[PDB]
Amino acid sequence: MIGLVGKKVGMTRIFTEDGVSIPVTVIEVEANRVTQVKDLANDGYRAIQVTTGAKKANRVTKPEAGHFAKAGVEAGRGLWEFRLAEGEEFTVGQSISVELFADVKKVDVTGTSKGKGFAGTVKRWNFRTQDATHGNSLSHRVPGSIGQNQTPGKVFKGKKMAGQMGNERVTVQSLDVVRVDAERNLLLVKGAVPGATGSDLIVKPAVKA
Amino acid sequence: MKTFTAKPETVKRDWYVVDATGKTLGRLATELARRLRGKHKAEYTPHVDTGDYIIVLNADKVAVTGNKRTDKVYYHHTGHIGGIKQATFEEMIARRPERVIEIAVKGMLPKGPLGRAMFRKLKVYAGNEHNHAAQQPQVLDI
Amino acid sequence: SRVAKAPVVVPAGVDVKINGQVITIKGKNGELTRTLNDAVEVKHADNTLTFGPRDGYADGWAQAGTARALLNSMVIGVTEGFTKKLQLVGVGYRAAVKGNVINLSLGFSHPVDHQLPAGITAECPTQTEIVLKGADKQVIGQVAADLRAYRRPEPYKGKGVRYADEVVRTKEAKKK
Amino acid sequence: MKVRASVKKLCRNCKIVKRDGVIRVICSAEPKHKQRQG
RNA sequence: GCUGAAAGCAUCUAAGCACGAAACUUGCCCCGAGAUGAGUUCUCCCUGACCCUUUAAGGGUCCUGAAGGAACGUUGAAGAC
RNA sequence: GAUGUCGGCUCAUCACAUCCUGGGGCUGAAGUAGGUCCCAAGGGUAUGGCUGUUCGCCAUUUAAAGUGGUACGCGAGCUGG
RNA sequence: GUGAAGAGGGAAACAACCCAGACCGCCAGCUAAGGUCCCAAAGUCAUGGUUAAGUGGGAAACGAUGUGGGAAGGCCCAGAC
Ligand SMILES: [Mg+2]
Ligand SMILES: [Mg+2]
Ligand SMILES: [Mg+2]
Ligand SMILES: [Mg+2]
Ligand SMILES: [Mg+2]
Ligand SMILES: [Mg+2]
Ligand SMILES: [Mg+2]
Ligand SMILES: [Mg+2]
Ligand SMILES: [Mg+2]
Ligand SMILES: [Mg+2]
Ligand SMILES: [Mg+2]
Ligand SMILES: [Mg+2]
Ligand SMILES: [Mg+2]
Ligand SMILES: [Mg+2]
Ligand SMILES: [Mg+2]
Ligand SMILES: [Mg+2]
Ligand SMILES: [Mg+2]
Ligand SMILES: [Mg+2]
Ligand SMILES: [Zn+2]
Repeated sequence: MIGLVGKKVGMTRIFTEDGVSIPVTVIEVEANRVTQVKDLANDGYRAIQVTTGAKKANRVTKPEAGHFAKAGVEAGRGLWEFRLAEGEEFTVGQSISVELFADVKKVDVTGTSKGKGFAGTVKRWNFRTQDATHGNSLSHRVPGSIGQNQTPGKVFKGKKMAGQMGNERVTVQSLDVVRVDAERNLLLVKGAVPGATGSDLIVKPAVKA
Repeated sequence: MKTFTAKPETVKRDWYVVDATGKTLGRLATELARRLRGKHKAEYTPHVDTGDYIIVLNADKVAVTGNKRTDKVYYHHTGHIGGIKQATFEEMIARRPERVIEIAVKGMLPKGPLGRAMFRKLKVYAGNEHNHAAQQPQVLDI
Repeated sequence: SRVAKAPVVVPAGVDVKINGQVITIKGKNGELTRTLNDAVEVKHADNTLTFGPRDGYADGWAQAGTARALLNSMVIGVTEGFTKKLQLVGVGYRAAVKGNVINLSLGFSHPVDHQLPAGITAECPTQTEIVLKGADKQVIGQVAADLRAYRRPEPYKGKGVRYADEVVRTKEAKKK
Repeated sequence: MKVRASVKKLCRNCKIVKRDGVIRVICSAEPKHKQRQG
């Protein structure tokens, strides 16, 4: 099945009668508009393109506007693609809503994780710190050794080092869909999902289940 | 007088089609490297690609002798420690058939830019169809 | 060698068709086909089939003795049947057929429900007896092997699925 | 089976066989006699 | 293990056929066309005068200056720059 | 006309003669649990007391607390017993 | 004997091994060791065979109806295996 694009509103809880507090991320799933149907002939794979939301007419560029105008849809904030599994058909101009998640039980959510900038080894890789005292000279959270001695004679690739952490695509899988609210354009997903409040989310049904 | 050197502005390269069905990989690969290099030409100048363009069809049906279909192992390294990756001949034929003849021919060509340049004139295809009909390529039996 | 040089005699009511190596035989039990190795000339020259090697193949006679045994099993297989029985041993072991499926109960937590091929048929005169029937000899040993594989006879008591041909050697447990 | 450089018939019912370039001993009477060269 | 000769038999193997593990290839996640083999798809913009001379993917003048981009500024749950 | 030597810490990486997990044959394998060999290196593979210790003993764990190579890996990374 | 005090060619690369001792020049030719399918100059040479293990292109005692060849020899139409 395809998935839908939404927005991170924030987190809340759903109390149940039985006494359980369920943490939920609220995903605003406005109606997704099909802007391009790629098919096996002209494109080489079967997917749909979607937009959602709104952008200024004054901030849409002419290349973007023709692409929206060809589809007969209003310019949304971005373009996202979803592959099709050989039975699901779609048409340009078709508006897909959060009701698609009505019968699904678990969803995978992907977003851009919160960015931590230049992160040290301790934070980025769970590197254990060295002794705070007991002689330590300027080497409290430094990474220690980064290799061997005159046999590789180099640092191997993929060595866990300090650098950019977060601000990257992250998918969290198999998240229970707590509630689908079609009239208010909301998906409720049990638990945290990646990224900051106000950030673009892609929600698909769970591959594994 | 000084001996002739080909000039790559005036060098003429002809287009040839080859079928790879049933043909020994190594025996076939050698003739392509010969022709890709320009050794078959009297105007052979080894710092000049005097060679010819060749299309190879039916790379998926190149033949090998012995138990090499199952036991010839293509090794490559990724550049990541432990990243020694394997693929037999039949797994390659299954996944990227055009690579089996391209790897053999690249090994037989010179190493360096001109060798890298000679290799560009080889166009390998897994099937019996190519899209270079405009180049008017001649049949060539190896 | 002796196997190849004895000709394959076909009895009445078996139409045979030599398209080179690919060779099929038709009978009351049904069509059976084979695609012999390149080193085997097979000929109609009688109401028989003859087997001998094709010059240019070192194996040669080895393939012709193979080919002979195969067609013989095929010729027998299309006219008369091949039948392998399998006896179940076990207090709580039993088998039943549902049509192209044998539902085995062999002391497992799950049920064993084995699916048959195109031309094999299984009956059960007893809870603990499976009886296959088929034109092919290779498929019916392959099926009887698979059924035997779920509960292959264990030595001590002889509990499991056994061919009724099978004689099982029983040992006694480590003393004390 | 027992795996050794030297594989031998240990009884009359033993039998040598080569199966994938591997000398093996099968016995119909004694599974103790099963051997693989290696 | 099945069928099965070589080797009348036997034989899991030579031909042929099937089972078979956290290893292998996939499947899951992420990067990814500098993949110079630089790929595809959709959309957008530009539809004028001429001089010159070794007349060749040539150079220069006038007019034109688009789509879009960058800069600048307000800035950010993006960020060492 | 200098290649810093024990152990610890930090970070590790390979090999497989595999400690656990996985698959299997023989068993003097009833079962449970073992013994032995074959395949398998994907992942995983203690905290403490005593000692500078490596090791080892002891206490208590764990599915297991593997064996080795990497200048007895790692002092222009730390410690300096 | 070579290197040391010896270049050149070959042995992938490799003072000391194999070939061979550089007065200079030549866009001439014959050979040495070693080689002649492509990288890479020259046989995809000819005749007869061997190998099926990529043996060739690393490794012993020992093991084995692998396969080729040879010398004989026992049993065998009073019927053998
Ligand atoms: Mg940030
Ligand atoms: Mg400090
Ligand atoms: Mg190096
Ligand atoms: Mg070179
Ligand atoms: Mg091992
Ligand atoms: Mg895996
Ligand atoms: Mg201790
Ligand atoms: Mg180690
Ligand atoms: Mg050390
Ligand atoms: Mg150091
Ligand atoms: Mg001290
Ligand atoms: Mg001296
Ligand atoms: Mg040299
Ligand atoms: Mg000469
Ligand atoms: Mg010679
Ligand atoms: Mg040459
Ligand atoms: Mg020849
Ligand atoms: Mg070798
Ligand atoms: Zn025995």
